[PDB]
Amino acid sequence: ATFEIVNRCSYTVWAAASKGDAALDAGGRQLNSGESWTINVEPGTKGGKIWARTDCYFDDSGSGICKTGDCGGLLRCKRFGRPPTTLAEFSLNQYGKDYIDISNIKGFNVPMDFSPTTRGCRGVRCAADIVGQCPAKLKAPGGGCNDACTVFQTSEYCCTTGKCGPTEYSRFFKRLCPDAFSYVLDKPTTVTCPGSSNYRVTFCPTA
Repeated sequence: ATFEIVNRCSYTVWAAASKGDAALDAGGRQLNSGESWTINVEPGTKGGKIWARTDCYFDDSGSGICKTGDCGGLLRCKRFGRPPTTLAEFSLNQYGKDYIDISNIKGFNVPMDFSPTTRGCRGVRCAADIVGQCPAKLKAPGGGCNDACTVFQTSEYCCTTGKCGPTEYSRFFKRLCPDAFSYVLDKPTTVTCPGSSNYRVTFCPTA
């Protein structure tokens, strides 16, 4: 499947793509403002994620650090990134269908639209200014808006027992972005697409 990743933000981002124990495609690449990078993701990929990283420095071997979404200091991500990270999430060819969503469960760093480029389903978007409006206690000094699990490490925010409810913090993300997951047991905002659709992830789709 192809995913065209487009950076419409006015700042550089380093895109990242992983399924948690492996890179998808090259795993990561710099996108200056306006650049597009098309990756190929193997059919059947389960639990894949794409995100942006901000304020990265890499040396000549692809090693360094990012202020958000850093994946073990690598340019080419093999693992998931450090919160806060707005997440484009997808499982492809799952019994004939693809499933996509956007999640704020690991916080928010960069606004995002995640849409099919082929027929048969709708896209999802969380493009509100969550960093500017971020509650004081969730603000990440490194940049971005942390989820409450990351900040407070309770069973309630982290849904560790499988039995959690919405919270004042989850409701803030859900208020600014109704179409994204705000906590682990949020009412699903997953979209079912035909098996083997292709997609575009656009950072800053409205700024």
